[PDB]
Amino acid sequence: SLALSLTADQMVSALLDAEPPILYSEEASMMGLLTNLADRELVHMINWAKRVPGFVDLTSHDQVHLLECAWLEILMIGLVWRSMEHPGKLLFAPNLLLDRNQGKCVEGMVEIFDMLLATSSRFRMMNLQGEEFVCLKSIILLNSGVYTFLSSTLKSLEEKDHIHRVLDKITDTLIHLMAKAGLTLQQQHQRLAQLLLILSHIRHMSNKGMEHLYKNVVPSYDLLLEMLD
Amino acid sequence: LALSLTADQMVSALLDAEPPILYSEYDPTRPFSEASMMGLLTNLADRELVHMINWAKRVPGFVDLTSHDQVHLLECAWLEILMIGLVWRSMEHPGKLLFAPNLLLDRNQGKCVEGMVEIFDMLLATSSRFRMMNLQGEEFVCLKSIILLNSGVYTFSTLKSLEEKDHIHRVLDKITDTLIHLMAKAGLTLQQQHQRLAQLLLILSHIRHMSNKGMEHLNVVPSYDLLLEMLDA
Ligand SMILES: COc1ccc(N(C2CCCCC2)S(=O)(=O)[C@@H]2C[C@@H]3O[C@H]2C(c2ccc(O)cc2)=C3c2ccc(O)cc2)cc1
Ligand SMILES: COc1ccc(N(C2CCCCC2)S(=O)(=O)[C@H]2C[C@H]3O[C@@H]2C(c2ccc(O)cc2)=C3c2ccc(O)cc2)cc1
Repeated sequence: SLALSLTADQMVSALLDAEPPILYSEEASMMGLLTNLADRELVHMINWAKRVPGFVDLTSHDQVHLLECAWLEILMIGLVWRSMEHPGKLLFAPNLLLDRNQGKCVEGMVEIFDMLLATSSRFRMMNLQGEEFVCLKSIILLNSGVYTFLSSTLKSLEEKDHIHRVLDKITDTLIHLMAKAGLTLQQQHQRLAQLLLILSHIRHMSNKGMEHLYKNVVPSYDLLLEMLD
Repeated sequence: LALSLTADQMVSALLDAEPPILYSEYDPTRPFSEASMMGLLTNLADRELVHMINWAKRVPGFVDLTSHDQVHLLECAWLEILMIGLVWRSMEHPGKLLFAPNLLLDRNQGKCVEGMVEIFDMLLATSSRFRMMNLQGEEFVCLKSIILLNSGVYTFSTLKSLEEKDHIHRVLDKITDTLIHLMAKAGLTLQQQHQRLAQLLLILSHIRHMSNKGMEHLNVVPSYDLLLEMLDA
């Protein structure tokens, strides 16, 4: 796999080049816009995923399982990244900048906004860099579904092992970026841990988003398979 | 004085704080019903929770927090903590979950209690991963402490609130240093050290997922008052 031969700088360059554009917005009127926005973002996400080194080496079925598991987390991490320089607010799009009080417009929707704002403030706290962000987003794509592959074929074992090797490459990339920026080794491993522990909170926000939502709108396995073909 | 500890002092503190293995209620009616399996698991969890509170109060830095913040961390983390304990106990029992020395369940017993079998499968996958990584006890206790301090930290506008979180993050940093020191003394290169750190911390995202799905399918949940009372005593 070409992915495993990449240096840290080449991994970063690939991921930065794959970044989707920032899209614009075009009770049920709030969901209306958010749903229309997310629907358009999903098409770009599929095409971004195909450009994450290592992803297309997987079978189509495994590519869809990973996207099925990660898509809301990926949308949320993008939102939190967009929102860092707007404290107390969430920039869903350049023309859709929302404060806490506009969260309440939907029943259980403020709990999630508060958690999203706390994630943006954490990123701001830590001075998260764009090169670190793209690494974290690709970690979400590969990691979130890797522990729920249902098969036990030789192929499934080889797919899981490939995913973990690619994840190790991204870990190496994160450490290299920190080393280049002048962090000591102790600081390097401390910051890596801080960044990966935030992914647990992003999993949590995604899960709660789903729980509240369970308005047919969660992309199915078959939809993702069609979009990825 | 948690931030003054060294790695060995941190490891020893955590090792020394481990709670005991508890048994399931003896000689239940077998085969189980849905209600009786849930009853056994609830009774075991309720007894484990008391010992979890004692353990938490011995995690370096935990008791420096206010009582409110201590309860908040426990409310967020308790199921994850129980589950990582289960996964650890089950490592040497492939295909089965050792809920207690006298309660070892296979997959078909997960299929009791409707939808429970999904979390069963997820829990066995985690135990298999730990076995494949050959997770060491000293690493397990570090990971369980991270769950306690991490799971609730992001869901606390005051100076004190800000001091509280900074303290939690500095302790989390010391525990990260401890994990690296343990991997370093075991002979892993720098690259292997950071890669293994990452692999372990990413599994915690899966434990979070399993904990969330448990509640969703699911009161039996420990209340804020219950947790607070236990902490003050
Ligand atoms: C379809 O499964 C979903 C799961 C959760 C949510 N949610 C809410 C929970 C309570 C009930 C209303 C929705 S939620 O709050 O967890 C979710 C986060 C934010 O609000 C939401 C929303 C969204 C809305 C509609 C949609 O079809 C896709 C995403 C968002 C969004 C959209 C674009 C983006 O780039 C980043 C975030 C929305 C959709
Ligand atoms: C047989 O294979 C399994 C058994 C139980 C589960 N689970 C779910 C519970 C119902 C809805 C969906 C399933 S689960 O993994 O979410 C977890 C909850 C339930 O099972 C586990 C469990 C437990 C885990 C570790 C312990 O050391 C002690 C107890 C139980 C428990 C019951 C009542 C409580 O007050 C607290 C916990 C998963 C797999």
